[PDB]
Amino acid sequence: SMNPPPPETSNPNKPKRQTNQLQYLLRVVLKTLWKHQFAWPFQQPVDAVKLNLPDYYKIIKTPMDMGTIKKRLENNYYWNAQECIQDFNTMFTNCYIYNKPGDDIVLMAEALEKLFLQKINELPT
Amino acid sequence: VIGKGGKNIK
Ligand code: NA
Repeated sequence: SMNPPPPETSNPNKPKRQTNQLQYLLRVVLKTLWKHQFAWPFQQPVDAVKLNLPDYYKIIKTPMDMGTIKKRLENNYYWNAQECIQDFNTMFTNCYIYNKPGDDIVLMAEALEKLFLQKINELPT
Repeated sequence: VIGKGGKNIK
């Protein structure tokens, strides 16, 4: 189909390592973005079939979405905050490189990104 | 691109 398998959400052979920063990323950053009225297009992989988007995965080579990030945090996939932040940034980048500037999805990503950056600025030590 | 259309954000 037009859709790939979703990204992996478990990190093979990685020891469990909980940190205040990772707790914050899940319970503050992800949770705040997840509840936002504009989160819904980003809560699961882009479904190019159900959305009739034959060009999406032609253009987006590194898919990412907040459902994947959420599961990665829940599964302790990330070794540190920067790895999780990188996935959020990839999700926003994909939106901005595929969709035409000004489209509703872009304004929604912009709103979520502003909230993201505000929360990341208060990452615990 | 094809685009995703309106998302009813007013
Ligand atoms: Na995206």
